[PDB]
Amino acid sequence: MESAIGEHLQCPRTLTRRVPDTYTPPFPMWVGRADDALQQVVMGYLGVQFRDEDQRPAALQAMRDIVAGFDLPDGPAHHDLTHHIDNQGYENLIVVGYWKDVSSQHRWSTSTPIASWWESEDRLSDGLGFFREIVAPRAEQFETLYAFQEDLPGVGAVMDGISGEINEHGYWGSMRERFPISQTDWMQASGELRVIAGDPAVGGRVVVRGHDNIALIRSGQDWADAEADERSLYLDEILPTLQSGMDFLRDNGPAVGCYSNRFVRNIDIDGNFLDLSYNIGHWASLDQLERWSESHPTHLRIFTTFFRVAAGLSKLRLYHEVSVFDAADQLYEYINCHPGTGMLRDAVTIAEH
Amino acid sequence: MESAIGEHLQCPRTLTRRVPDTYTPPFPMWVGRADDALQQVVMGYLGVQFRDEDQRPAALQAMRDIVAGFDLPDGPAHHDLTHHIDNQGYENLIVVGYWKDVSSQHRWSTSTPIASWWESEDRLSDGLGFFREIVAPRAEQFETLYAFQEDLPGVGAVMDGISGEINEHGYWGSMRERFPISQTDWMQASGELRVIAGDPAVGGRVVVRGHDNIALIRSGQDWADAEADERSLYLDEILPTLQSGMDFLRDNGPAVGCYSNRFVRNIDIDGNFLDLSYNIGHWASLDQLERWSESHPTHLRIFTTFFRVAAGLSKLRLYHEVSVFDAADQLYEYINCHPGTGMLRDAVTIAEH
Ligand code: HEM
Ligand code: HEM
Repeated sequence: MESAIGEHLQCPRTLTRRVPDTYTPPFPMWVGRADDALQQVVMGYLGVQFRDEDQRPAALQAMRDIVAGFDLPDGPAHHDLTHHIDNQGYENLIVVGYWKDVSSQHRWSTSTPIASWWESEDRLSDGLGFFREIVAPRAEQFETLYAFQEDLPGVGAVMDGISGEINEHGYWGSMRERFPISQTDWMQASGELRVIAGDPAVGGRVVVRGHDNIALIRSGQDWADAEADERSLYLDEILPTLQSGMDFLRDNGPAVGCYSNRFVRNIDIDGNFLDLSYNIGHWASLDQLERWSESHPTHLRIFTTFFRVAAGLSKLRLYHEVSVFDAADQLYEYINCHPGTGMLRDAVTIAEH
Repeated sequence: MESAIGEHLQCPRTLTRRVPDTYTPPFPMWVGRADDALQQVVMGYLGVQFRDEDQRPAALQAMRDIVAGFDLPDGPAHHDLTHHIDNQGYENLIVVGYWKDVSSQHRWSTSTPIASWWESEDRLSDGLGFFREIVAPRAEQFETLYAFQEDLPGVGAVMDGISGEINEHGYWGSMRERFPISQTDWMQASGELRVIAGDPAVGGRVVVRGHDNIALIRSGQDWADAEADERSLYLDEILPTLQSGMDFLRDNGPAVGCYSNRFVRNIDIDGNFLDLSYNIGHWASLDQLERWSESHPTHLRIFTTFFRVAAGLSKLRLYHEVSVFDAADQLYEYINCHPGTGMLRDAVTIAEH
């Protein structure tokens, strides 16, 4: 069978898999492929936060501004827009942009129209919350998994195409084995999530730096093309358990090592919901994410259902992308956001270490 | 922390674990310890099978006769007695013996009083079924896991003592990592379970050989010293889900790679039940056992509950031992057993290969 690891990224092993070579997965799954040209991607999550109804027009307008900024030279190759309400009652609009290289994202982010907007004093006077959570995993530092072959969402949309059926899935620990770097590296977490400028308690501008091997999961659900019966199976039998799991991580993050958990719903440019959703989960380690997925009743509750429906699962599209990053490849920046927003919640303030 | 792998069995690695070095288990577990004098053990499961109530006196006498032979020179260091009814409605008395070396067991089975009994014409005329399922894993080819420290049952009883709290548990794949041979060997199954003499369809004497890396699990439950409330917890909450899982493996073996599944209850020399039970499961590969344990609803259910009750578990005793064997280190013998008994069910017949 094909390997999840791109051919050019395969190397002599110092670390090995947990399954013998005779292993065959019990159902088909696929991964994103890209050739040697793709060395490091950028995933830029750009947010707008508000709580009061009277702020919605401005918030939607700001989102429209960000989206228009993407049509400028060196904008992302792909993007999508989502909405969610956090556990503080704040509505969050997030535009996720995907770039195929670090330098293009850097040229874009520092270009006059983009940088002037971000650095403007008007960002403080808007009354809105703004955030940029921008992370840049190397090709060896992310994995993808799709229960379908076409029209790849997220980072798969900027990769070169789709694989054949892959070997490394269907067992706990398979995710890790899909990271090309797992051939040689433990992806061990070290360091702390640190505030390097500002104070979450004061609001205004706050800058948080990530630590080595924070993991980010985007795990998605797409029921936009499902027929009535499959819609009901997802909405009545799968979603409740997924929602329970997302609520848990959202409200018990520090206990399990989840710095931030968002369960978001895709929207159009005007804020109308689309029938796609995903988790955006930032984790203190890859192994903590492994521990939760393989042992918590919620994900286990969630998980067997897929194994049952996989055979006939007909139009529901499920997938995830998981990434790890060097400390230097993560930037989490906040303007006038509540102190529980994203990486503000668990970050250690200038005195807390 | 202490390793599950005995000091003398630790070697330069070629295969690695699936957790980073910083891993710490969420609750304490312990393992059997033995020094380099324990190179290879023999596990001998000796059975008497019957269905008609009128056969019970003769069956119990047979079991007593077998146990008496255990008291002879080179008899096993430890033994215990169990009863179960199989899915064909036959009652099975099984005495399991553990020897600390291969040569003692061979000397025992070739000794006249033992050899003349097994080769006797009385075995065919008795009307009872008899079996011998004898396997001999090296110290590197079995692992133990105990949720307690005192009074080890099964193979732990022939080992030297108990370890401290061990690192290698609390995650899927931890069983594999407790096998000392996992430092170097995949324990990949090859070959087939095969009849080398006789025919299961006709009864009489049938002899079956195993293949490379057949796995044997003994997973046990001991509630003898639990007080009323904790007894209720096991009998009302844990046991029904355990029973469900055992029924599944008993009746759906071929589909999951389980050659034989028995859920047995300990008995005294007279046939009276004791408050201890275990699974005896023979599997086509260690990895098939891994897959079932980490994915099947029933095991995932009881897994759930142990993690929640582990902090307050006081008298309930849960453990397992799992072994893998070289092809040559197994022998499965049957006299007048029904054709679904143990290895008889899935063995390739002489007319088939
Ligand atoms: C209701 C939607 C979901 C379903 C049906 C589901 C089901 C599954 C299935 C079947 C697998 C095994 C994939 C394979 O290798 O074949 C898996 C793996 C995984 N899931 Fe989910 N999942 C869902 C949502 C999520 C979410 C929101 C998270 C966020 C924490 C998550 C985290 C994980 C992780 C980290 C793995 C990797 C397990 C490993 O290989 O070690 N899942 N999920
Ligand atoms: C009262 C009954 C049982 C309970 C409460 C239970 C619970 C658990 C728990 C909590 C673990 C993880 C242990 C650790 O590493 O800390 C485990 C592992 C395991 N159990 Fe059970 N179990 C039971 C019976 C059984 C039976 C009858 C089987 C036979 C198929 C079985 C097969 C396994 C296997 C193969 C593992 C190793 C998983 C791995 O490390 O890859 N269990 N069980």
